[PDB]
Amino acid sequence: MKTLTGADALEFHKKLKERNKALHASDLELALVHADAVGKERFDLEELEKICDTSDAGRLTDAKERNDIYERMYYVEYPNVMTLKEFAHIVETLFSWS
Amino acid sequence: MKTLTGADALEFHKKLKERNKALHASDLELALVHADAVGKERFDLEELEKICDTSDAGRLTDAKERNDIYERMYYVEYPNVMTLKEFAHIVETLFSWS
Amino acid sequence: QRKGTDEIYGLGSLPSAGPGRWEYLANPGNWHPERRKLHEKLLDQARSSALTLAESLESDGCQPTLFALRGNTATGKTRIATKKIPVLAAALKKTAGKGCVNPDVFKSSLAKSETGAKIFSSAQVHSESSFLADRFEGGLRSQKTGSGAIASIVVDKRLSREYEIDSYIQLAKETGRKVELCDIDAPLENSLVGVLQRKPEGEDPRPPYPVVSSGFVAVRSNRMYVIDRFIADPSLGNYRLFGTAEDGEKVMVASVIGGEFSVENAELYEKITSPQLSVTDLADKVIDKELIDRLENNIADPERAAKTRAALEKYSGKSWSAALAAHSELI
Amino acid sequence: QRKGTDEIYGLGSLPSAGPGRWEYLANPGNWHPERRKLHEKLLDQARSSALTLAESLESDGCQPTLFALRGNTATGKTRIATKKIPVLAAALKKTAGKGCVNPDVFKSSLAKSETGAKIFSSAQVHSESSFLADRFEGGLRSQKTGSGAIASIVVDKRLSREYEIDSYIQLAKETGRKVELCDIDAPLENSLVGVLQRKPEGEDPRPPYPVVSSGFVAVRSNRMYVIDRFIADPSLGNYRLFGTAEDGEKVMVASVIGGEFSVENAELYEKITSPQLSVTDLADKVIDKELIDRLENNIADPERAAKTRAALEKYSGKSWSAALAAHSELI
Repeated sequence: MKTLTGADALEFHKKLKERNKALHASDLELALVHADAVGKERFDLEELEKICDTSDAGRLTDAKERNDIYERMYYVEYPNVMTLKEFAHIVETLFSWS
Repeated sequence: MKTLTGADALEFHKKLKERNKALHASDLELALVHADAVGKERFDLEELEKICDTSDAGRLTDAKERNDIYERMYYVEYPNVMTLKEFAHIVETLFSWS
Repeated sequence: QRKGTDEIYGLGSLPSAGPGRWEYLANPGNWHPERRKLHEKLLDQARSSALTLAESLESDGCQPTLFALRGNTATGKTRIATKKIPVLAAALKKTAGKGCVNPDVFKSSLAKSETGAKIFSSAQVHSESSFLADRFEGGLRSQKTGSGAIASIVVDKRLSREYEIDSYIQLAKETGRKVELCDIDAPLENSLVGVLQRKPEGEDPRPPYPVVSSGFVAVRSNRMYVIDRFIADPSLGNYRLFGTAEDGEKVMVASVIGGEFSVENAELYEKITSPQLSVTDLADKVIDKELIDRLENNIADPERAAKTRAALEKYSGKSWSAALAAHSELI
Repeated sequence: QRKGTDEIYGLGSLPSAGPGRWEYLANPGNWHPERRKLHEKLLDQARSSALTLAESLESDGCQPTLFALRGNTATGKTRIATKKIPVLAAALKKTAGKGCVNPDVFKSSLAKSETGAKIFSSAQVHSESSFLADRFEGGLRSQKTGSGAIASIVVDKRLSREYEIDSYIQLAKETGRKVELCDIDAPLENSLVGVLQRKPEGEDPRPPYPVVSSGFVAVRSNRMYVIDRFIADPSLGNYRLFGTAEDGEKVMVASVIGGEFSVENAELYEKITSPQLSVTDLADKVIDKELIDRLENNIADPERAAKTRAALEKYSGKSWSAALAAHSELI
């Protein structure tokens, strides 16, 4: 198709960022309602950090990025996982691979 | 799966409405950028209403609902349609059927 | 063919075809006398069927009700009515399915024109059939049964948009009817193959692609507005939404019953309240061996699988758009 | 197997396995002497290969550059580097592909442990390989060529998240390197079948399902953040995003080149900047005849089609999750 250039490319990018931001927030909002409904364990980063390493060997030090990565993964990507102990096994698997 | 009831059902519905509203607006915003980029004829309800009937036989009288139905259809549903004269044929087809 | 029956059988200087042409033709006396007679006959038949339905429903203890079957073309609406609305199923049995408000019910008769064979296309008779449906619905508005109670009625239309939904809610409110609404969804592709399976010797409509796609978009985009009406007003009636699982079976997705709102299938609810649009087309997808196999893979019922297969093979090598266009053009 | 090589070859009271265990092991002297020697040998080899790459790139007129190949597992990254980065293709030819920053390049050697056969699993050597990659990258930071110029380097990692992207941008800024970033996307299913096609006798990783899915989500969700960095700072370097068309071929989707931002394929751009999540799973999808036929329908190349077919048939009847799990467990 026709390549978007200049102002059109920039505006498409801007609007697409808005769309994806809304989708990003919505995925988490909906997942939290469903989680409450089924009794999924409340996300607790500190309890998580007891049973596995979320540090990526000290590269990930921002507390805001760190909670946001794992809370979102827990709720949005693994909706059928009910416990942080379960999720721990997942996280460990993730850092066993590139 | 588990049925959402009471407050959980209401909150899921509320959040889903927000999501779909954002998607609804985004579809149109993105379509308009693409339309500008490819030179698609600007949507003109009055010129449209010359070449076909948008009234659904006088059931649709709200100007706000009427413009919003056809402008959105023109841009979002028929992105490869370049002209209102083309779109006219589509609209006529739509009201030839239930 | 091309000339509509409203133009063929209308009398005089016909108003330019948007409304204005409706009031002109809404007047039952701007038609040729023979056509006027056909109209009267068809309306008498439909009214008789509707009264049979109404008397059945009342006898079975149903308060005055507008049964609304919302949903896109070929989504499985008839089977849902039959299985999930037992009181109405009992009534429709007595009329062999006749008596509902729906322009399509007049199309076969108008297309044959008492000649014994179909000589006009569905598109050729559509305006006229819509005119008859509106006259039919108008007379039903304040129609009473033998007990003097308002007659229950059935509206069998796509009912996609806000203005349509508002109009029927208003009709119900003004006539003291409850609204019992079943909303039936299927994936767009299911509707497309559903249309290709409808045979021209049947009376179910065979519309072209844009009708089915735009109908799909409209029905999904406005679905939550309909639900909101029932959430807001428990006295309005009841709402049930049925969606289609991967294996093709209908399942309850959301409901408002006795004022109580529940979401029986949250995954499907998220899905079927959105049209799944992108900036640029299922219309161009070609019906090939793979597509037929892909659809067959999720159909377990032998009869349904065979019929789906046969309908698709007839249009093998054509795009969905080309296939529905050719299928629609059959008389 | 189970015990990691960091535990087997580490010396003493090993710190609880989160970081703290890294600085302990980051010190090249908390390892058994033989393992220390293996580390030195592998780092010498990698450094030699990296210097060959750097001298090739400089000779071909490339200013000091960090070539970053972003993208999920088995998305076609190697083919894109080969075809779309001609100067780097010329360099990689001289090293048979060696010299890039990537923990996986050390895994085969660590797994064989100079014994002549693989006796540790990829997972067993991963921590150790990551430690070596970090030491390798550390030494490359200020590595010079024979002209005294900073050596160009290649980072071949998923690079999904903001912190990782920020870290490499910072490394480039601090060392006076441009960032030349190619970002390569494929549908999740393409990555899954890509992983199943990788044979254990090869050196490409075979991770389990959660790695590929979470990688997909991360790479897509953070893609526009990466693009924003190049839109904001023309001096940073250049960015190209390649996505996968229906027929499996890679196409340019968006780019920032010489500071100019363009969207070569708006449809794909909308798609590949989002993970396509729902509230509840491709993991449970069963590899059946239909699925194999469905994937084969969009692969025209005979060799690729045959290899895709053979990889899938080996796991016929298993879910994607079960299939990748079994495939990953092979040594």
